[PDB]
Amino acid sequence: FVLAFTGQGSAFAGMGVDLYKRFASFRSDIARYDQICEGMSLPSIKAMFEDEKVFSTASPTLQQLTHVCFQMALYRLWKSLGVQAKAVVGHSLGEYA
Amino acid sequence: AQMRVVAFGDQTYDCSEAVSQLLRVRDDAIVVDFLERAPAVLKAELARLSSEQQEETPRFATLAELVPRYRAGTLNPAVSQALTCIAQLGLFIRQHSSGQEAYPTAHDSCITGVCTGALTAVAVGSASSVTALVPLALHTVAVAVRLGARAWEIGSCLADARRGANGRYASWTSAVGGISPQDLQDRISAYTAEQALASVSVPYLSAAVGPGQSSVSAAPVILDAFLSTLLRPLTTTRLPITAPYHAPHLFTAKDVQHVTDCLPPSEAWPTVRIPIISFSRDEAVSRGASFPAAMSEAVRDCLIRPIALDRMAVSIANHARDLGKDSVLPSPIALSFSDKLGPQVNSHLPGAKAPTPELTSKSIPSAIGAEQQPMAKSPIAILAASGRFPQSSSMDQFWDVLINGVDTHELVPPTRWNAATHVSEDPKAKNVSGTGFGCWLHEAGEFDAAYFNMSPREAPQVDPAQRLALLTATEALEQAGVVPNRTSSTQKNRVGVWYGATSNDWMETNSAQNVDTYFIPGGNRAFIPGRVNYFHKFSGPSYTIDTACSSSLAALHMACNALWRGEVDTAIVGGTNVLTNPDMTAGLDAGHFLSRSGNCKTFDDEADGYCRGEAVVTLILKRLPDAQADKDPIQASILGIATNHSAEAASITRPHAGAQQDLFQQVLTETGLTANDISVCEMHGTGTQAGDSGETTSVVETLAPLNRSGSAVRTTPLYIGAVKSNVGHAESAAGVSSLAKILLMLKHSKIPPHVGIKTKLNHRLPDLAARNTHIARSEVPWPRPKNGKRRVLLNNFSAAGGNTCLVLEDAPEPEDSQEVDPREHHIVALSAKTPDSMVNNLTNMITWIDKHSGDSLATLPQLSYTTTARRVHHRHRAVATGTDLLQIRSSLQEQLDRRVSGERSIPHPPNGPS
Amino acid sequence: AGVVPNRTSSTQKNRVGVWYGATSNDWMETNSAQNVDTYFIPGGNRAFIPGRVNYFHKFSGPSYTIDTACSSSLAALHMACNALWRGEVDTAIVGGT
Amino acid sequence: SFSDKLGPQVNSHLPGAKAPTPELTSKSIPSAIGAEQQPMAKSPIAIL
Amino acid sequence: AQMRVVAFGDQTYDCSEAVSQLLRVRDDAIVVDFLERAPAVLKAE
Amino acid sequence: RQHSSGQEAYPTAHDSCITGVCTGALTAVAVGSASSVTALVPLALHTV
Amino acid sequence: KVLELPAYGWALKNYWLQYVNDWSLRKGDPAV
Amino acid sequence: KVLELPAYGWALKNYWLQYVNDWSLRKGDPAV
Repeated sequence: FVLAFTGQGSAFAGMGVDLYKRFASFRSDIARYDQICEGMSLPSIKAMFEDEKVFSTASPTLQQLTHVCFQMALYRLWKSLGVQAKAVVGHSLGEYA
Repeated sequence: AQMRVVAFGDQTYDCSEAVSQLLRVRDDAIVVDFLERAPAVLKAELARLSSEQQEETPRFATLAELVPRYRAGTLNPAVSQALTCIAQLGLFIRQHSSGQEAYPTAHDSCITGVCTGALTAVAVGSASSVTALVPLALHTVAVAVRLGARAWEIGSCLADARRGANGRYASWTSAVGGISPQDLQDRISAYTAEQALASVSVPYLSAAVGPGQSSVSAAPVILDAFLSTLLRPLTTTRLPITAPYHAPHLFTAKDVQHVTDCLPPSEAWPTVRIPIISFSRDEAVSRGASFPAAMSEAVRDCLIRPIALDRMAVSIANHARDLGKDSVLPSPIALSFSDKLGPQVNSHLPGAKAPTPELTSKSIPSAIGAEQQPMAKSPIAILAASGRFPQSSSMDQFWDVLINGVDTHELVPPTRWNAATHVSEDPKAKNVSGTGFGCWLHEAGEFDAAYFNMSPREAPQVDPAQRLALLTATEALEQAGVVPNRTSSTQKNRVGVWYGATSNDWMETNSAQNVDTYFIPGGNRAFIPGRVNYFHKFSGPSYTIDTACSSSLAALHMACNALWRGEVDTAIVGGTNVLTNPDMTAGLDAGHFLSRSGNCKTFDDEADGYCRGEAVVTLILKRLPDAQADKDPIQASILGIATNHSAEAASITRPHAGAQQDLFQQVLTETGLTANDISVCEMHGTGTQAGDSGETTSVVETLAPLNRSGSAVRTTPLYIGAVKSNVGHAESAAGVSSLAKILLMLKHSKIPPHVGIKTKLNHRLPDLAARNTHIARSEVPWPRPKNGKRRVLLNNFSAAGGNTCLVLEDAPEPEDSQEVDPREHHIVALSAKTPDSMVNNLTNMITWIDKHSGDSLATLPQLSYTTTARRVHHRHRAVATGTDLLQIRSSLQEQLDRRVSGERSIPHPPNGPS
Repeated sequence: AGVVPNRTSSTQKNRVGVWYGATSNDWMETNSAQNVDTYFIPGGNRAFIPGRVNYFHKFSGPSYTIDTACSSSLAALHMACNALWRGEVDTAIVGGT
Repeated sequence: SFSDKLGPQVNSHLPGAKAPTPELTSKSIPSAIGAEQQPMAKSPIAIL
Repeated sequence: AQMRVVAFGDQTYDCSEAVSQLLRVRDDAIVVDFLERAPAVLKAE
Repeated sequence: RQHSSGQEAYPTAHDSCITGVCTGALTAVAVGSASSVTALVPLALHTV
Repeated sequence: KVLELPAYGWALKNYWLQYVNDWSLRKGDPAV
Repeated sequence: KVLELPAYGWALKNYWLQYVNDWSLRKGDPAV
């Protein structure tokens, strides 16, 4: 497997809300990331997976934080299912995760 | 006017020894129940962990598996916190239940803890008795597991396991001494402002341990980087804390509430009655809060508050000063630097510190019958053992063949099957064998039929295994001096009969040449123990066990389980192997199991299989208190036994050493014996190079560990031997034969020589000399240590992959009353079911008298007791009376002269006298 | 039963014993005894009845064969239940042939 | 034996007697998961 | 202000059913230990 | 069983008294010489 | 005290059935 | 929830050794 990561091109409203509701590990990871971010004085990123009505007025920093948190949580969720990455490639923001 | 404090400690204290001590407790029902229920709750709470954390948790059947990992440092924070909590709670419960300690009360006691003992503090301040404490203790165990898991999750999110970990979990904190906390805080602030670290990865002051010492926590890499900045005369020490705690910048109330969400809500929760000292919090005294509320407070202190460990003493003293008391009697459990607690607390009080009284002896004796330990996991005493071995007819001849180092192997006698037609060096015909050697019993077909109510035509059709089992069982019962219905433990319905057999050659080749009425009952294997149950009128279980070359030991295990469960009070455990079917030998040879040259050359560099050896053995077993109350002759004790399978082998037949080492470690751990306690090891030793080398490696690794410096840990020598070089391989009685050798060795205090090594040692074995283990080539003294015991380890393996092993201990020190029988005249009685047997009994009795003429005065009273109160009196009878032993000899000699002259014996009339 | 080795704490490969109840071995007396070969003893002997099971499923727990004439199966069940009650195993495969 | 008469007889010698009507109950704390099952000694053996 | 009395009876009160009840108890370790140790003391006496 | 599995507070010298009849006086003596079930079991065996 | 007195004097006699004619080496052949 | 699904479709084959020549009725006789 090669895990390709995507930049900030296609971040739409209410993305990854199905996973945030039907998976407890995903929700725990998102809550952990939100607590850490609020520790770093960054804005909270919790509503981006609950409300879906704040995506319209999301600041660029909030959007990038949401993108990276989503990428990390999604990768961890897929790894827990038995995905053995052989190499990782990225993009503008896909390199970090 | 002397307060007491129950102070619990954090993860700094090493609690592995306490865990082992609690696991070894036997004489406390409440402690055993708590130690049995804690692991189940712990496993249930572990199953509720995240995906990442469940791959870093080991599988354990019992808490005996977390001790080696706790010592090795390869235990994740959740399990370590739970084990610390379990150890503290178990120590408190054992102290206050078996130790007969008055439970703490809100007028003379207080509780205290640090970062893991604050949980047990509330758990103990909520209850009022041990029974009222166990469920709260289990709740606290679950809460501790959750707390550890949460801290571990945050830590693992904050940093990654460095590439140079390899199992161990790096420390997240270190003690720094030589600088006040208010200045180490400034050092941390300056280092943060300079290095420009993230607010979450910054080092923090996790504890204020004193006026010139503290504890600073951070991730391994950052912690090392910051510690490298600290210079003399400041001292740094590395604590074994594997996760971040006491971090207000890493935890919030959400984590605290998540931790305590395993406690269901209710209005029945107890409050806290014994005041708890909370020195870290703003208020020191905590009383009145419910159980879950105070539990959440404790979790909050352990996750969000810094340890104010420099104010504990001043707090405790203050509490004592509020009630008017004048002294403190510390009662720490698993606390570090506890020795200073008392002086530190009393330093602030006006004084009056005084010593403490004694334990008051055993504090009342136990009622007779209540002094024992429960039937569950009690020593299994051995009372007597009889057997027929090659070139032998007793255990004494067995010792004669052993101590003289004889090789009993020989070609197949013509009674079993021919050799000029059944054997060839290059087998070209069908069913022909490449080998023909074996260690046989030449008197297998020798039975006393009339004694056992058997017809002359019923006897030839009974498998010699059944006949020899009857003979040996009767002999062993006589030696043990047990009569049916004589006492509570020998009631006919409390006696089971387990056995081990693996063949029915008599049915297949001998009695199948003409099938008759006794074919099935004569040949079937269940009748082996069936006859023993029937003739002696024993109405208990009757089993036959077939685990190939471990049956006798496997069967033994079964019996012990019964003894441990209470199904029977006495067991008759046997093992038989009589070879009469040539095809069995031919198939063992075609499968490349039999040595084509001779006997079993155990440990020899030219070991090429084994040799088949016939043997029958029977042993009498009881629980130790049962044999002590009945005043029975105790030879040895069994402390433990276990079994598993060599499933990971590379084939069905060949063995596997990892499972064997696991089995040995399991039995050693359950018995509570270190490697030094064992002195001998009767190895399976079948005489195979691969098998011998693997078994030797496993045994030496278990019992002769090698130090990291390459030296030996054993302070005393260790010896290893194999019976199969002398008498051969039994394949169903090998375990009982080995046990018989061990019993004889314990009797004679000798280690026989080894005869398997013919040419040169095997080059595959470890360096035994470096490990302080020897293979005695000449007989060696094996004295019993004074005020001590000799302990042995016995193994038995099967070609089907089954491994059994047990631990043997010396019988207790016999303490006879040593009182003088005031009587003057004594009687000696002899009996038999035949006149010839009467003559034989008289002759053997006069011979025994000649051997024992000049022993002591108690010999005659004890002989009278043994002959009268510990025997079954048949029809034909004889008696003698005397004031000394010589009169008995003369009387019996005259009776024998009369019998031999022609005075035939007549059975006494069935009804008896009026 | 839907049990897979190592799936849960109760199905670990080392917590599974195999008790079987047998009273005869006719194959090695009349069928495979007409030409003894390398598999004579592994096949005929009763100790391999449970053992083979233990080997195939890689169960590293006890493995017993019982012989009580015509109560073999219930005797083996009694032994397996004793093992379960005591705690030697967490799962038992009790058979009779 | 004849216990049911003990209370009325004893209280007959005391003023008021405050006829005992105690219920209490509601004192069943929930058990930790894995702590409700009875000890594995003498436990049912389920067939799967 | 309400004392309690622990009153025990004599051989008149049939106690076979109470014995059976105590024998079937399994959720109390102390009771099980007591009922396993009492028969041994009885037998010894 | 009442005072261990039933989670009943053990009798004390301020809120409880013991009484018995012919065979019950032995048990009364045993129960009045203990402060907990663990402290009671050995006295109970002595009384048996 | 139980002493290790001699064993019972069994009136042993020989009851034995003898494998004869080497039939176990012909498990499957006819009467040839 | 575990359902009672069908059993594995074993690819069964016949492995059998046949008792021949009625040699079990002559356990002890010579060839003659």
